[PDB]
Amino acid sequence: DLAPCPHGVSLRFIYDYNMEYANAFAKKVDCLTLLVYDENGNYVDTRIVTGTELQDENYRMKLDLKQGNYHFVAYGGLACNKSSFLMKYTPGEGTGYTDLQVELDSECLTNPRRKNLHGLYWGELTLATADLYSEGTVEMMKNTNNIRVVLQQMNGEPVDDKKFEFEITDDNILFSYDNNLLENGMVTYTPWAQGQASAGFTDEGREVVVAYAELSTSRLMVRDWYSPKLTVRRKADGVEIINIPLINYLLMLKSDLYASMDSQEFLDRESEWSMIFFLSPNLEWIKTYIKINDWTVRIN
Ligand SMILES: [Mg+2]
Ligand SMILES: [Mg+2]
Repeated sequence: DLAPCPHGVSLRFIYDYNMEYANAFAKKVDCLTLLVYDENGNYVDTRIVTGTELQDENYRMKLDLKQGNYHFVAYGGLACNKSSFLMKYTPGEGTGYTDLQVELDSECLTNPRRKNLHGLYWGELTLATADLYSEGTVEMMKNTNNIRVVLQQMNGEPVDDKKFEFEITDDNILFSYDNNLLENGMVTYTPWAQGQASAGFTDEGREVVVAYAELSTSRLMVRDWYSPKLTVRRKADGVEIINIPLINYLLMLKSDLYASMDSQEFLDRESEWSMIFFLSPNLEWIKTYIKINDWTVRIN
């Protein structure tokens, strides 16, 4: 032979932090950024994977490393050209584990062709190396969300989407190294898709036509420094018919169906949201019952 035994790690990347409690990494993460830090948190290396090998569930990242204990950080949706977020380093400050920040590219808030955000995934792992590579799994979570807002008349008469403006105000486009949100100033999300949809027919054979808006946002978190808002405004008179604390309303679904689940876990595991608001003939919101993810929730 020539050399001593190969040494390092062999990493598996999974995304099972969803409501199905099942790995969807192969079908959801198309680009991977893997960062290597030493035991003290100092930068060592970066590995970027954008190929078809990510669709293989048997995929492992073999890393030849000097004997030691390492901390690995994985990002999904940062590497390919479709990406909505950027790695951010503070000029003058280091490149270590605790110096990394990820921010949304501000052009995604306004460019209609970029409003529907590319999935952002994150996970980390501390793992010591071994002869013939130690095995470790980087368990990842999804940071982006899709919220479909529906306006439906209680009597079944149509709702014209063009009569309304839909917004989500939040302060959630800057992430620290530990994937927590950093206060960076309020942003306004507007719909990437808006129109009308069918909700079936009335007993009089009349089609029920609803208004919808799809909004794509960054991480939904319970925190004491920001209360994200969902706002629905009538264009003609500027009246805000809906103005609610979005996170509180979603957690009314958790309290009903997933009472033992952690609030943050629920906000992270679920990434596909839908909310139906019922309107009176004057197009005012009937503040009694709504639908969250097809489940009827009492507000008061
Ligand atoms: Mg990608
Ligand atoms: Mg989520």
